[PDB]
Amino acid sequence: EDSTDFNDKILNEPLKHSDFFNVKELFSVRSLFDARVHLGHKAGCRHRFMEPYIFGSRLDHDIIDLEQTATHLQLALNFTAHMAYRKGIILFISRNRQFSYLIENMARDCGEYAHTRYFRGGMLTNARLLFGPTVRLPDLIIFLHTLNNIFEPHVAVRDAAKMNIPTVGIVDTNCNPCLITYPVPGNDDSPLAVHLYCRLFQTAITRAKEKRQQVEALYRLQGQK
Amino acid sequence: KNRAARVRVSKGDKPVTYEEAHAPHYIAHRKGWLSLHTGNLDGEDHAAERTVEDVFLRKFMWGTFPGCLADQLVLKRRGNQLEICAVVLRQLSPHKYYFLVGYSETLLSYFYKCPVRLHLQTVPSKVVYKYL
Amino acid sequence: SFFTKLTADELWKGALAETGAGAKKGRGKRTKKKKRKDLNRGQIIGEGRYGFLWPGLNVPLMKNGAVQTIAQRSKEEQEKVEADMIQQREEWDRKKKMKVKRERGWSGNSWGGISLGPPDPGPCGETYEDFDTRILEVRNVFTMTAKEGRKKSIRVLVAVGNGKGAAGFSIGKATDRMDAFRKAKNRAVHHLHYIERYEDHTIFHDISLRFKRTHIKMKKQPKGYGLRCHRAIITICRLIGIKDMYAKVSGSINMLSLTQGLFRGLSRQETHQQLADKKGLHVVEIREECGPLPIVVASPRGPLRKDPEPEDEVPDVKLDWEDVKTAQGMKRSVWSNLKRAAT
Amino acid sequence: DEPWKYLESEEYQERYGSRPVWADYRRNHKGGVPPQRTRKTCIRRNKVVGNPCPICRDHKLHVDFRNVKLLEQFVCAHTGIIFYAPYTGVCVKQHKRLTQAIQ
RNA sequence: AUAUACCGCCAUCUUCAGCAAACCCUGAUGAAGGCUACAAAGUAAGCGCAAGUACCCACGUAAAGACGUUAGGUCAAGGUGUAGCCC
Ligand SMILES: [Mg+2]
Ligand SMILES: [Mg+2]
Ligand SMILES: [Zn+2]
Repeated sequence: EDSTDFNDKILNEPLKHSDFFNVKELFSVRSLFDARVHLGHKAGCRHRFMEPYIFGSRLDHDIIDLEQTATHLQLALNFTAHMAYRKGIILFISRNRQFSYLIENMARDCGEYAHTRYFRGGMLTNARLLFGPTVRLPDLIIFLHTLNNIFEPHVAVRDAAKMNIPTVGIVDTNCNPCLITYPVPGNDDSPLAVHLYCRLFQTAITRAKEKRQQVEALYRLQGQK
Repeated sequence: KNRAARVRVSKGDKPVTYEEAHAPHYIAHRKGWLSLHTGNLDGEDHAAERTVEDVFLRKFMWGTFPGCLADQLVLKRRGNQLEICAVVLRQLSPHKYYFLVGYSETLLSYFYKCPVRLHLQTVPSKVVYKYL
Repeated sequence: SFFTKLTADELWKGALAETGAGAKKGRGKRTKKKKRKDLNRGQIIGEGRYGFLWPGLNVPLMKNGAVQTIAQRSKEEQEKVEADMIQQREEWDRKKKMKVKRERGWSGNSWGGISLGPPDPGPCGETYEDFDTRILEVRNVFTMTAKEGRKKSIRVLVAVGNGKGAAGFSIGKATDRMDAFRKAKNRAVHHLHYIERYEDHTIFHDISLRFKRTHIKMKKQPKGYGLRCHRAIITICRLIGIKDMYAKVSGSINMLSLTQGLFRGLSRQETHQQLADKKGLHVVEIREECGPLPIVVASPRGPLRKDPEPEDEVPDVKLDWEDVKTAQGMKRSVWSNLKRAAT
Repeated sequence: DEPWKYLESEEYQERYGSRPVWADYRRNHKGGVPPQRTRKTCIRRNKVVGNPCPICRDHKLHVDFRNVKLLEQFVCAHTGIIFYAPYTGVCVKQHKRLTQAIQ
């Protein structure tokens, strides 16, 4: 009898509301513009699959349409908040050595996990052998940088697609958003933009966890009486 | 290639006990001797007789407990005593084990003219130190 | 000499010659060969030629509430006991010799079509008793290595399917055939496609695709038509759960190319519901057996279009010469429509 | 006397089950294309050939017009036609008997 | 009689560092391939090296030295398959 009401009133309650966690408050187009999110690489480095998200080139410098970025970021933050609310494992991945410390620190602070080092072969496709069969794979992977240091797509994207793990991702003008479940077109090299992404994701995850705790406490209190 | 008393790895599945796993160069390093008697010490005598007795005891005990032995014997000698310590699987009913213990003790005592004790430690199965 | 005797294990190791260069190479033919036997299969402790009955070892220690004494069986009963032991050993050997046959594949000496049972269960409550495994080809690939020269290995292509639209295939390379089977099926169970089936018995529409150099032309067929397809396609369709279908394979008949092209074509097919959603129109089925009654098999879930689809008098499609020749009856063939076993 | 009772018996359910009597039969022949006509008869002067047909390999299967349960297995449930002999592997004699019984 | 049936004990490369399973990935799921440390698909275990130990140290010398190569040596250490001998 406990499950029949617990499952509904906790798990399925946020799924009815469009924005349960009010992630739209966190960011604004003005804020993204101030964080230099719209900047992209030169037209030569452009990846064709990123053409729909490119507003236009400013003197052979692609500008990322922040109108589309706002909607994509809304979807991605809402998805991340819902996954955190369901206590799913969230793994940040970014091989960019500049932000490795910041990303690891943010992941540790928000209670989620980070992998900013050399992604060993089969860390996901061979996780059962590398960790023991009882290991629990991440339920959501967030790429703050979808390219490795040789500018090829991160192998973790393909591996997560193989293991059916949804991927939130910051795709730049030269990135490949084909297999990323929730692409977020935006600048991934500017320190301001990366800091903005880290703040937004940390805030969404923390809000989701706090809301989960509050809802669990309220449901347990009301069920007793 | 050295072949003495070594268990060569074949597939990674064959189980071996602690003694079978260790090679001869590990004797007195990681595994003790299976027979303890003052014969081989400095100045002592009758080493050959003790060695023959030990070989016969091992053969007799292996042939007297068919498949019961789970490991090599340990032949301790204190004075004229002779303790045979063995590790045996829990296959036979204890009646047969007790019958064999009494039999072997009496027969060996009358055959070697020394009080022979037989101490059995039972194990559910052959202890596996590793797989080769 | 007693001290010169050895143990049973050492004697078997020496006599059987299980190891050594002869086993590795096999230059010396061993049709006249020895096999291992358990000398202690039925031996009872306390039984011997003299036929003695030792209380507590081979006869009950207490009989009628009293301890038995050392007794020796008579010569007649001891002879009977020895004969009974011999007969029991013979019966054990006879039971060992007997066995049960299996079902051959496509041909009596081909691995194709032979079932391998369900894939091995997963680590944590992940079992696949619903799945069946079938071999599509086994090949002895010989690789030239620097030291050993020609080295034999087995490459096996298997397909696994539960019969309910979920199926996949995989390749397995090994040194032993059974290891290849295990690898291939345990990997194929992770690469499962989902083949949408019309009415759970056939494909949704006619398919014609070329993979590399292999052309596969599959035709949707009504119930009871059976599987008239290449034997590999028959096996894969049974694994998927397709009962009625036609299929002609042209070009190279490479088994792997054929298999993965078949899976590609089956996976990429479009359902009636998808078609209705795409074009926003009712998908109306017309059956000759049902007369002019229009049967709606799929309706768009969104808005329904009001403008009728343009009715071109001449459709612009690429027909097949084989299909046209068959329809016109000029496709004379002494091999087409030959009566064949049930599929 | 009552051929239909066998198909309701537990022995029939054990040997066959829900599948038709010819589900497990497989003709022995050379080549991938079988001969376009099955053997003339499995029973030759009261002797049985090596691989008897589904009907001949089970003496309790009586091809009688009242045994409609058995006859339904040799008629396509979707099209209503009678399977040709190579489809089920039945011999020509038993196939003719099945056709007459079905009619 | 057969080391060209073997066990047992060894030689040789070895004054080697690799080997073999179990997976994972790439090549469109072709034979095949799988390395970059400011790292780019390889890997948790096993064997060997290594480590540990013996001798006088942490050095050195011993010991160890996998898999595999030479149908290497031994049927005359012993055991044993097959074959042969039994005035
Ligand atoms: Mg960038
Ligand atoms: Mg044959
Ligand atoms: Zn017949």
